[PDB]
Amino acid sequence: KHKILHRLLQ
Amino acid sequence: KHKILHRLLQ
Amino acid sequence: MLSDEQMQIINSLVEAHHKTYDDSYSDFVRFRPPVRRLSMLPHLADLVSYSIQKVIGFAKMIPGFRDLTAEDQIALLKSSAIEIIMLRSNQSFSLEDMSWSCGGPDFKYCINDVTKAGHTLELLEPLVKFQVGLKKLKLHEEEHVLLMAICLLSPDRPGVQDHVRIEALQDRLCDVLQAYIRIQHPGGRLLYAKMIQKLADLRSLNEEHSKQYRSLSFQPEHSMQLTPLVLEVFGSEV
Amino acid sequence: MLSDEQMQIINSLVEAHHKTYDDSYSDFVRFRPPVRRLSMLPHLADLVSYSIQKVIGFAKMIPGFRDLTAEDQIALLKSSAIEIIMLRSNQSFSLEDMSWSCGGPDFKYCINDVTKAGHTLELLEPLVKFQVGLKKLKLHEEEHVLLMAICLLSPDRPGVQDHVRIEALQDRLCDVLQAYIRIQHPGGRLLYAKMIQKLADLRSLNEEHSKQYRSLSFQPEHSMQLTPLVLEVFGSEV
Ligand SMILES: C[C@H](CCCC(C)(C)O)[C@@H]1CCCC[C@H]2/C(=C/C=C3C[C@@H](O)C(=CCCO)[C@H](O)C3)CCC[C@@]21C
Ligand SMILES: C[C@H](CCCC(C)(C)O)[C@@H]1CCCC[C@H]2/C(=C/C=C3C[C@@H](O)C(=CCCO)[C@H](O)C3)CCC[C@@]21C
Repeated sequence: KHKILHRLLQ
Repeated sequence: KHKILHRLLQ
Repeated sequence: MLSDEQMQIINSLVEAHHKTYDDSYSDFVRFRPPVRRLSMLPHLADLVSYSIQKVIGFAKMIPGFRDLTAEDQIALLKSSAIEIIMLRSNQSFSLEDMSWSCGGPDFKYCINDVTKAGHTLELLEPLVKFQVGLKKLKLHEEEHVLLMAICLLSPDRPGVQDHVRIEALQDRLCDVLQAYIRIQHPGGRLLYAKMIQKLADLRSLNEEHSKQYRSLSFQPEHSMQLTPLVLEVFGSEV
Repeated sequence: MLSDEQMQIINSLVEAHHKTYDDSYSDFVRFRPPVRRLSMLPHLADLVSYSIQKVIGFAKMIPGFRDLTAEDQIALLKSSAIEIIMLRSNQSFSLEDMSWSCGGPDFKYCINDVTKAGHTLELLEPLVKFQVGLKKLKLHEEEHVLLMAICLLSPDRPGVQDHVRIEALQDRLCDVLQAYIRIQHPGGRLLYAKMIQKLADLRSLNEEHSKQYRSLSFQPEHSMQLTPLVLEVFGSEV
């Protein structure tokens, strides 16, 4: 998916 | 595919 | 009078902005240096990526955006990020310089530097007018902040799922912005309409940017200069 | 005697190296500045990405690699790129400094800087020994160059299709390297075995790097610092 977005959003 | 690789290789 | 919740919403939205905005611009010294072909695309893509990160940290501190499903939070950021960057960039922008002034002359982006990052004047004409039109609106920080959270929480963005919940948020914010300008901005009987106009202005700047983004990203020799996060946020993913 | 074709193969492989290697390291001033957490991952990922580009330009000038199907050229670069970078880095590496010296002290990567790009000493121990073991081999430029093209054109790489054609190339190169050291390197009766040993050394340095690459890339807060090209070449694509 949106790996980095998921991560930054927790 | 490997867009940038394809491009750099012509 | 502003209620007790609407004043906490103001205090909390300002806090969010103050955490994710660095008035020293000191983290700029760690971008790829600028050059003045597209000599400016690496430093400027770094700036956009840096910004996207700060926009996510703003959004996560907006009341109840944290509560929205992760799909909704992605879809909102995916379609609103470039508007919220264009919106926040006003803080560095200078009417006198006609350029964003982010520290020393090394981070003084005039209009030439921006054309040297792949973007044509069809985006740069409306954007500079937006910046000075928003600037001249001499907004209070409590309105600049509020307008940002409002542009974010719009339900009319592609691929949002719970329209009624993020509309419930945005309205509650619009209520706070209107009562702020009445009770608190001396002279703003016209202002809330001016601000809501900048929102429509944005969506049309968004259209031109994301169209010119497709031009750059379809060229792998240029998309090579972007960053993993830019490519993810401005990508056409779902 | 070296034949007429094997001497053109030498002249052409050296030309390739001289085009894709900048002994001034001047394009380094346009990487993300280094920091001395992973303070070094952005500048060093930029260096790796910069290198990958120079490795592709080397390969395209190798005789008949241009002739190979694009799938084969991708598969070769995908699995050989990190070895050819480790191989070319010897040029900047210094026995005295125990560090690659790429200009001023800003581009003097000692062993500490490298641990600060996500890589542990399990990769850094064998790599520094490789560098000084290759360095001490005091190779002629015609052997350093030849060894690079040989490591590239190995058919025993995952997902190559025409083994017999790229083997036909690599052998022809091995023939040129052996005749060079006999006819031209005074004292290298042992050397061609030493070089072919560095090749096996590489594959084991490749294994450790690409294992430690999975550690970094599975962390999106770190893979965020990589570059579109790194992620493409060191990715697990097919
Ligand atoms: C053309 C070019 C790159 C497009 C890159 C591509 C290919 C992905 O389209 C940008 C045009 C429009 C976006 C914002 C533009 C600007 C923002 C300026 C800010 C300064 C500061 O006010 C701040 C943060 C500092 C502290 O947070 C803001 O976030 C951003 C002005 C300079 C130009 C760009 C970067
Ligand atoms: C740890 C770290 C990053 C890993 C990044 C990740 C996460 C993708 O693994 C590298 C380790 C092994 C690769 C080469 C290493 C080095 C190369 C040095 C060169 C100097 C010059 O000789 C030259 C080119 C200049 C002109 O072309 C070479 O290409 C590269 C030494 C410094 C360390 C790295 C970069």
